[PDB]
Amino acid sequence: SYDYLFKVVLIGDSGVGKSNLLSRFTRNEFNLEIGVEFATRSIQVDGKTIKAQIWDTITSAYYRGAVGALLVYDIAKHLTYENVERWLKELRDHADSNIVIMLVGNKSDLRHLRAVPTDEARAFAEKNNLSFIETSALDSTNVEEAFKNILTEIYRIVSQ
Amino acid sequence: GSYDYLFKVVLIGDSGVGKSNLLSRFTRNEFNLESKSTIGVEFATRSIQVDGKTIKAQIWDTAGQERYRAITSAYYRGAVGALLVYDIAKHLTYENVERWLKELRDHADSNIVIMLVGNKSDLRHLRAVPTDEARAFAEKNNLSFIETSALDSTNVEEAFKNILTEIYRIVSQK
Amino acid sequence: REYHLKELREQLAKQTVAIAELTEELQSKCIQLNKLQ
Amino acid sequence: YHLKELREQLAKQTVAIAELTEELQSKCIQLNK
Ligand SMILES: Nc1nc2c(ncn2[C@@H]2O[C@H](COP(=O)(O)OP(=O)(O)O)[C@@H](O)[C@H]2O)c(=O)[nH]1
Ligand SMILES: Nc1nc2c(ncn2[C@@H]2O[C@H](COP(=O)(O)OP(=O)(O)O)[C@@H](O)[C@H]2O)c(=O)[nH]1
Repeated sequence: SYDYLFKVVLIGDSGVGKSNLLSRFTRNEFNLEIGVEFATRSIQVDGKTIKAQIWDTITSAYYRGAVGALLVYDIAKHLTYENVERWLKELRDHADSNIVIMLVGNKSDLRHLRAVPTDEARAFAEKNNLSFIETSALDSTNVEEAFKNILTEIYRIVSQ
Repeated sequence: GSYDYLFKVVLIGDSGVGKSNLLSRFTRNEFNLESKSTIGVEFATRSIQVDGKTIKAQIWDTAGQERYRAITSAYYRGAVGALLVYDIAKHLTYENVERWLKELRDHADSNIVIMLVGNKSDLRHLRAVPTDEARAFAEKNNLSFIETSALDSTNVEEAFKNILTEIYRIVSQK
Repeated sequence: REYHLKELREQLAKQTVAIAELTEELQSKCIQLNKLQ
Repeated sequence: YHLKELREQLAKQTVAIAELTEELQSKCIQLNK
């Protein structure tokens, strides 16, 4: 089985693709359509087996033990990005101080309908010590790269 | 604080024998005089000391099984100990012990530690199941045996500490 | 009305399965840890 | 009626899952030594 087990939570406004980011990473599925659930996926990092349980959508229990967080917005819906500030505060208030956070701009496949400039998003991320990457759960772009990125940053940290 | 071992122990038997109260008496020192509220079945924890090692017990009530029948396997999964509970003043609950035992054989590990428990010893003036007969049954089926009273809090601590110790002694001899 | 109750139980059931799987793994971890230090 | 009890129980179980995860996560880190 696994060597490590990391809890990673997905936060962000409804409809940004959190559920689809989870389904594509854990079972390579995308759809077009509650309570609290999670799914697991194992990857290799430094010869070690890292099992990630990714959580989607009690607020204190949700963040409890979370070592990673993907703050997700919609690059075609600027409203979802304006609310990133609110989600970040919920993280800072209800989670660990050493949690690894990545700002994820989903639906990169809608570049022609982009409402959030990537330079502006990265500027926000860099100032707030957040990782940043644009993804597309639809056509599977940077999804593996996103999760593998955050799971590696977490791993290197706990390797102390 | 933390612990040195986590052991899962399940409570098994007919409804009304006192499973919920054995659990509440051991984990919280609380007792309910009335009939328990049946919902999504639950569990509770308590830490005791065995040979210096802190042993945390995750104790389950398995009543709602066969109402959440699809997940019956979840109740028995990882269970290293089992309390087979009956009512000493209700012989019917004692007959059904052989039934719950076959249930245990199928759903649980072949080498799970089983203790036969006669609860409501405080109702000894209405004893329907003689101790000698019950103890002999436990001997015939290789079961540990104790009589308890969740109400009077008699042998409750001992019952759990016995099975947890026995479990620990087994995994430590590995 | 009735659909909420049935939907809840399914969620309750699935979380219970999750708990049992975690506990079993946690049991095994503690045992093999005590076999060391 | 008895649906509010189910909501609280789902909440309690999530907390339990979180605690279990946390401890597993901690134990694994200790195991690599
Ligand atoms: N074009 C595009 N649509 C997406 C992407 N990810 C999710 N969606 C769509 O967004 C809608 C809602 O996404 P959902 O999974 O419910 O996000 P959540 O509510 O935040 O968890 C779905 O109909 C998806 O088809 C993506 O990468 N590209
Ligand atoms: N006199 C007496 N009554 C008990 C004892 N343990 C439980 N009861 C009562 O038996 C009834 C049913 O017990 P319960 O805990 O619900 O059994 P369960 O359905 O198997 O979990 C309750 O009214 C309890 O108060 C005991 O040790 N002595």
